Amino acid sequence: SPPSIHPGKSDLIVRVGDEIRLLCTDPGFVKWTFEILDETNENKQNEWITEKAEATNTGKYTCTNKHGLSNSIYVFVRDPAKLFLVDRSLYGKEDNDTLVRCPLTDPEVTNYSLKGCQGKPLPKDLRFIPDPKAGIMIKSVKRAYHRLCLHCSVDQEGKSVLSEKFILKVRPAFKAVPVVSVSKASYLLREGEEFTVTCTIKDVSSSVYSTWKRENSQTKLQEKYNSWHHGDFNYERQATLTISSARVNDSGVFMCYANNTFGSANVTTTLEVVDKGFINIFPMINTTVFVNDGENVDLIVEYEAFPKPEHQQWIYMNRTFTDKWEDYPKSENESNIRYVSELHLTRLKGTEGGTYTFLVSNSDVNAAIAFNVYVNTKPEILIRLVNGMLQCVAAGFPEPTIDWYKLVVQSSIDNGTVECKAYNDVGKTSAYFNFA
Amino acid sequence: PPSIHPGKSDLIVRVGDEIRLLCTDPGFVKWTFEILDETNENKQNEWITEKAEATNTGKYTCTNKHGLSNSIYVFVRDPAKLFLVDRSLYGKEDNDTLVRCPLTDPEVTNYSLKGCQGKPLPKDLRFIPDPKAGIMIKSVKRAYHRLCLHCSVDQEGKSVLSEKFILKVRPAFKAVPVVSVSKASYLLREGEEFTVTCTIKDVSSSVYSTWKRENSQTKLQEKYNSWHHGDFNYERQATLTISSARVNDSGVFMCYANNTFGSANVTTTLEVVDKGFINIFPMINTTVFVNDGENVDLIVEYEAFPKPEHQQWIYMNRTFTDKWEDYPKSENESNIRYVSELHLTRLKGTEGGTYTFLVSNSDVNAAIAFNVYVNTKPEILIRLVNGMLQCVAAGFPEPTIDWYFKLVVQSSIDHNGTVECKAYNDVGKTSAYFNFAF
Amino acid sequence: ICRNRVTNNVKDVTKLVANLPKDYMITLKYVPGMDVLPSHCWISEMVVQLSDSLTDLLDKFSNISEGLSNYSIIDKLVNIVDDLVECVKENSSPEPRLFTPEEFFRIFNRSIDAFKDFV
Amino acid sequence: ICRNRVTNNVKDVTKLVANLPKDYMITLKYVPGMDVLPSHCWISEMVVQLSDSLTDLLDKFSNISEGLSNYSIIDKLVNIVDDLVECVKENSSKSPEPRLFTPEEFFRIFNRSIDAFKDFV
Ligand SMILES: *[C@@H]1O[C@H](CO)[C@@H](O[C@@H]2O[C@H](CO)[C@@H](O)[C@H](O)[C@H]2NC(C)=O)[C@H](O)[C@H]1NC(C)=O
Ligand SMILES: *[C@@H]1O[C@H](CO)[C@@H](O[C@@H]2O[C@H](CO)[C@@H](O)[C@H](O)[C@H]2NC(C)=O)[C@H](O)[C@H]1NC(C)=O
Ligand SMILES: *[C@@H]1O[C@H](CO)[C@@H](O[C@@H]2O[C@H](CO)[C@@H](O)[C@H](O)[C@H]2NC(C)=O)[C@H](O)[C@H]1NC(C)=O
Ligand SMILES: *[C@@H]1O[C@H](CO)[C@@H](O)[C@H](O)[C@H]1NC(C)=O
Repeated sequence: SPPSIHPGKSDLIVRVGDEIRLLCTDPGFVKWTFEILDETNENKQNEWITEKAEATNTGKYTCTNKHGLSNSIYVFVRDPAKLFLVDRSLYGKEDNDTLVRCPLTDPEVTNYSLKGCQGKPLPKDLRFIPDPKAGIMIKSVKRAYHRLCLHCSVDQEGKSVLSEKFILKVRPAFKAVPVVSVSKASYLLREGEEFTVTCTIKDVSSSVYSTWKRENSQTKLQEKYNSWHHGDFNYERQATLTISSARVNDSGVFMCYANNTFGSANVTTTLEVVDKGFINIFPMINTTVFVNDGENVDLIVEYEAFPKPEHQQWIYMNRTFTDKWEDYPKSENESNIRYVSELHLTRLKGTEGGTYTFLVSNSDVNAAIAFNVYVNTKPEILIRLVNGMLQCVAAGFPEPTIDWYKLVVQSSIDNGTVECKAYNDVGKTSAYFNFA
Repeated sequence: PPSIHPGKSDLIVRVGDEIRLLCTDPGFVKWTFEILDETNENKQNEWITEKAEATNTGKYTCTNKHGLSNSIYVFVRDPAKLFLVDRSLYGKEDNDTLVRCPLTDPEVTNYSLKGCQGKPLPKDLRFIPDPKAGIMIKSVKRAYHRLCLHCSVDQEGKSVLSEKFILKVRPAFKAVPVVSVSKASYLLREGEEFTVTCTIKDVSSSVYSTWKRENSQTKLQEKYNSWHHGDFNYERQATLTISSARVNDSGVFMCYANNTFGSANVTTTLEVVDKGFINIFPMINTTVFVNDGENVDLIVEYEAFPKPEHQQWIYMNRTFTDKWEDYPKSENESNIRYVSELHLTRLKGTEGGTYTFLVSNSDVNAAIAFNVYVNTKPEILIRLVNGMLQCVAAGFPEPTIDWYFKLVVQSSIDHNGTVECKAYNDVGKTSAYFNFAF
Repeated sequence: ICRNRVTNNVKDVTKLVANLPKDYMITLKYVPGMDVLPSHCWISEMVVQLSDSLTDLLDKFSNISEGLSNYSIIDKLVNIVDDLVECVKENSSPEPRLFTPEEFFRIFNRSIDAFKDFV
Repeated sequence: ICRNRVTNNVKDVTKLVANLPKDYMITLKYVPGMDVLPSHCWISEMVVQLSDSLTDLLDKFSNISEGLSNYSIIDKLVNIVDDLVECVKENSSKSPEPRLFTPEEFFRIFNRSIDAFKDFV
């Protein structure tokens, strides 16, 4: 059998100040236990007495015995002074029920209730169940109720009486994954230079876990961390990674990686480390070009270079060229490695052909490329009488061809007239002499 | 002249003792009593008190029928309160000032002045006692500003301290006010809202500042902002506006400030116009000669208000375009001179003709025209009929043909033969050689 | 007159009232009936009393470099309240009593707003 | 462990001290001898008490939008300490007498309490 407690009723009221006297009748007596809230006490006498007053005595009394036997009795000490016993701690996990420790020292009251501070009314959605032995319980605590502040309240003699004051706090359950962003995108460096890259995380909570790791290896690198709380349920972290001095081995994928109890995400970036620097050149047109008098031509180069260009120059026939040319990057992106220059020859006069050359410099390399130029000219023609033979003389790049009816061509001949005519792709011209 | 009992120059009395007097005159009028601010007059020629309080301490004066008078000054020993104090303190820069620390029990020594919270006094505050009242500080100077003081005696070898005093000083003006205006000068089309601001910086709020219409005596409406920027550093801004300008509102406006050291003034000018305008000046003569393959540029300075809103170039009624630059002629804050140039390089012969440049703003549009002749060396030709040799040349100027052996000219001349026509105009030379054989 | 000694720093007073504990206590030697007309009788004594109490409130805080501070705002209030004493005293002790800041500053602003209308 | 829950904001504590009246009074239940004994004894009770006291203090100020009101700073510090409580209650897994402190000292006690985590079993 369990042990018998005298008197055997479930519950007892006692005056503040009155004596409290409880006996447990079992051959197997072992123990007395006393519990309220988190306070706890034990006794090894088989009888429990306390002549003095304390309200705090209120709560639960338990007796236990040899074969395993146990019985309990519950007790009130009615105090007009102390209607509640209280504990100002209050915390809830999102989406679970939560308990407010304001259990009642005298059960003979009604309209046992929960109420909002300073007159302000409680949000409508709360539903809660009371109990005098525990205090009062709030269902399904949800993110609206954060920092909400509370009284629990009772009516005695029609007068309405209030607990000491409570502030509720809620800690969130993750509905969604971390959010991950990286300071700049992809990196290229001349050897033996410091390398520094930053990764940033926005998330609901300070509990989030985040790391840097290098592709194909699990050595965690050294990293340094900084954080801010931008308001409720709003947490931010930044992490920075550094290599003081690059060696070419350092090239490859790097990954910023984040995790919480809902799932995960990353961002990747790639570093290329190069030993030295280069300039590489491509013409937009064939290197040698053919153009008519007063015609117009533009010459173009596209080139890839690192480090950045030091100067471009444009020069002709042991002489300068000046102020008829443009040079600008092929793209505005931070990544930009590629560059173009164009140079105009316009209303080109017929003798100015020859060789046009472009030169470019950077810190490590110099590179030069040349174009050659020949002029389409309409035939230009002239006459010289030699002995008995009459000669017809004409020049143009490319050669003129002649009929009777710079390259130089000559034609020699064996009432009315001698007409001598030459044609080229560029134009035609002619000569006249006559006999009577 | 009056007689007072007892007849010493003071009396010294225990706390609680009844204080007893008669002002002795047939010419009695009153007793007159005061110290610090508090003051009393009473009509009894005896003067009597039930029991001496510290607050009775001070000067008493027997008031009489000539206005002849006599005074006796009275002290009460009272071991709680050696000091009586007025907490208020102010000093005019570089005068002396008096510190309200009169003393109840004139039997103590070493009586002197000391820093708050154990700090030292700055070394220069030469100071003088008079236990009849206070301590005096000479020649207060601006470094003492919001300094903190205690007032102190050695008594029974103990050291005894007043409550705090905190010392605040009014500046006196070394220099004239310093003045700036929001921008120098203005032009407005009629009716626009017009607004200006004037700025003053000085040591005090008591600087005086006004706006006057130039050569007119009457104050206009103005509105104010001011800040204390820390110690001895005060700033004021004043703003003046006309909501809508009639033309007669043109002229000059002045901002003017005065202070006991002197005065400073700054001035700004305004012109209001009934309309916009545009005016144009060429670089070069309207009509211009060039030669084939040479280069020429066409250049205009023009001044305009409001700002230029369309600018366009056309040649032979068609848009010869995109060899031209235009920019404001100056970077000064109110420049309205503008320059544009148009640049022509390796001009070709047939292209001679007519060129026009044109501007509009909202109010007005205006256009100027140029005409150009490119000269050339002559070309030449040969014809014949009726046994005439015909030689024909065209160019600029009219070319000249001599025979030896678009301006247009011709001539003719009537066994084996070679004769020729050899020619130049101003621009150049060419030769035409004939051969006609039996 | 004296309508110019009052620089526009006063707008900061509403900021200052926010940044002080609502239960802190301030001590002022209050003219009885300052809550009733006219202006002119109480205003003369009142500006003196205000200068004293403000001076001691300035003694509490400490100076700080970056962003506004209570110390900074209080200082400029003292400079104004002094100038008005010089103006009134050269143009023209009630019991110590305790106030929370909101009550006190209600008094202060009413006092300033008595100027900009005067004899 | 838990060291990452203390965001860097704590530097603001020096600003906050300067703007509170040097004779305002702040109220704490203070663990006796906590100045003396090794950290791991007192820390558990102390960190609870701080969170309580601070949430009381927060009622006293009023928010403004411009700049750094005291109300802003205090609101953030509460968020730090609560998650330390959870971290200890979940990773480690009697009431003193009430006591009064001037601001400077009180924050000193707080600051040393934070420092105890930068190396803790
Ligand atoms: C995300 O989070 C947890 C930790 O919060 C990861 O747990 C791993 O647990 C083992 C030991 O049991 C550790 O050695 C690992 O370091 C942890 N993993 C990582 C990547 O650090 C868990 O593996 C992660 N993934 C998921 C789905 O929860
Ligand atoms: C970031 O973490 C996960 C797991 O490594 C990767 O998830 C992959 O994403 C792509 C695109 O959605 C899918 O096609 C794959 O099936 C996912 N799983 C795997 C094993 O790749 C994610 O892409 C990761 N990192 C990188 C560099 O992609
Ligand atoms: C307005 O400004 C000018 C320059 O500050 C003042 O012009 C001087 O006036 C005095 C006579 O009053 C002349 O002797 C000076 O030669 C003037 N020039 C300078 C540089 O001092 C003028 O006095 C000012 N007027 C007012 C009313 O303020
Ligand atoms: C300053 O202001 C008033 C008004 O114009 C004038 O009477 C006075 O002469 C000016 N100069 C000085 C030193 O006050």
